[PDB]
Amino acid sequence: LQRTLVLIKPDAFERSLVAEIMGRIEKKNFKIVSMKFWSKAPRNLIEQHYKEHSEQSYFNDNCDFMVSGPIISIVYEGTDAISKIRRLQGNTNPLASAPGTIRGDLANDIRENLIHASDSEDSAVDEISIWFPE
Amino acid sequence: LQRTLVLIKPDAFERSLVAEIMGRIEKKNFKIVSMKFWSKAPRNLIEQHYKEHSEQSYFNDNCDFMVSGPIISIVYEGTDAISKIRRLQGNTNPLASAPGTIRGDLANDIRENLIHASDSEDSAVDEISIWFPE
Ligand SMILES: Nc1nc2c(ncn2[C@@H]2O[C@H](COP(=O)(O)OP(=O)(O)O)[C@@H](O)[C@H]2O)c(=O)[nH]1
Ligand SMILES: Nc1nc2c(ncn2[C@@H]2O[C@H](COP(=O)(O)OP(=O)(O)O)[C@@H](O)[C@H]2O)c(=O)[nH]1
Ligand SMILES: [Mg+2]
Ligand SMILES: [Mg+2]
Repeated sequence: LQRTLVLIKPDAFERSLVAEIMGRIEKKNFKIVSMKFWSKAPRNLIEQHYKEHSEQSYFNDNCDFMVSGPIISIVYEGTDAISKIRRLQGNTNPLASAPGTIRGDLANDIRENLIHASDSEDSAVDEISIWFPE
Repeated sequence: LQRTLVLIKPDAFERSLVAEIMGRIEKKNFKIVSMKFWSKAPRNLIEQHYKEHSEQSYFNDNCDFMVSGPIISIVYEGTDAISKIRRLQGNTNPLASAPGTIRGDLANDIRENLIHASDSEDSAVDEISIWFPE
């Protein structure tokens, strides 16, 4: 059993895709362990979440996008949940994300890509503690 | 603009219909304003939520059901949200709920009926204050 951190991004809200995204994960039989709705996440939180990208040219624009609307943070639990949810999510790059994946079916941009999911056990622990410090 | 309180009930988690239900409200263009996941709601909030029914024969069994699994409490905002979401919800009695409604399509029991929605302006204020004391 593993736990992974998922963010539903502001573009899901703008486009009314929140349920569509959550439903894909729900249909694969992952269970919600914690969940938090943010009318607007604090920029500091976003900066921490993306600390590993701080030197990338897109860092600030991505932070702006991530505070541009609401977010839902969710901790999902299930056997190999981290890798499995990453496969459902689909690749970041719109030239690569596979039809059948969340990004492959629904996302058309490298930034506005609807959903974050932890990429490893090490980052899951980190991200979960950022969004759910308790 | 109005705000209404919705509970996603434990039978929705059991039957994996959480997204399906939230999705119907999202497609109607209502906006999440607050949201909290409860792994198990405290008995006292449930009894206060249903205080109107405290002397009814079904009170204890209903309360028991409502703590039998997780729930999500959500505040939705929109023009005439209270009456419109109630219309989406459908009649408590499965002999009466209309196809096209949440309960008409999905519920088959007077108690395990998937969703709560505030029935009036006054009850919405009260229920919001219970679940989001803030
Ligand atoms: N390569 C790239 N990444 C971007 C850009 N703009 C924003 N990002 C964001 O940086 C976030 C974190 O990147 P990464 O860990 O590689 O992607 P993810 O795990 O698939 O979300 C991604 O979700 C992108 O939204 C861009 O212009 N180029
Ligand atoms: N067994 C039983 N349970 C009931 C009955 N009426 C209401 N309940 C339960 O009490 C909850 C609140 O009832 P009510 O406000 O009338 O219905 P609602 O607004 O449609 O949820 C319902 O969701 C049912 O679980 C009934 O006639 N029999
Ligand atoms: Mg990443
Ligand atoms: Mg009622």
